[PDB]
Amino acid sequence: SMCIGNSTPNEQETFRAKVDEIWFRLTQKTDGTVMRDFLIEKAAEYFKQPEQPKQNAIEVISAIMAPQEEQTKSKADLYKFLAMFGPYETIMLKIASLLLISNNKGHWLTFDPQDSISGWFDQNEPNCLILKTPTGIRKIWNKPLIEATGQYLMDENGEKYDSWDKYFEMKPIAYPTFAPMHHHH
Repeated sequence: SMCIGNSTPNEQETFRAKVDEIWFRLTQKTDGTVMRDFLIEKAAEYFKQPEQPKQNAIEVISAIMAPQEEQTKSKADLYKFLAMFGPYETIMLKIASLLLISNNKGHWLTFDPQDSISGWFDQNEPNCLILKTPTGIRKIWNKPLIEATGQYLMDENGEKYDSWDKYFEMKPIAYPTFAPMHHHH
């Protein structure tokens, strides 16, 4: 039963209400399904930046909405997509942010799973990125109602972060250090 996590009841319904609104504005249909290309195209137009080429937005979205092979999409697909990188006002910023990190660290991020690092979003709690590192599994939640301008990441303790970059700074994925413990900030 797909639902966003690390979210209060109210936040869940608020977010659910948003998904409904956007799906409807994109498909003029309360539910059902639509051809894959049609959804991605409408979503691109509506989610890209003013100076962002439509084709670019289409390629990005198409890559995130795996599998490529599937021919149609539904509300639950939009729910998943907005859960990972919403709100829509800054969706492309969150994407670039996260995407840039993995591109610089061995490309661990995958939107369609099938030693070393690996990360993906939980299909049943779509705003939750699961990370498989040496020290084990770690979880971090995108807050789908917070624009990339705010603190849109929160952990299991309720500790917010400013951005993906900040979070992976504070908790990245030994070497002889010749400096006293208290020298550390």
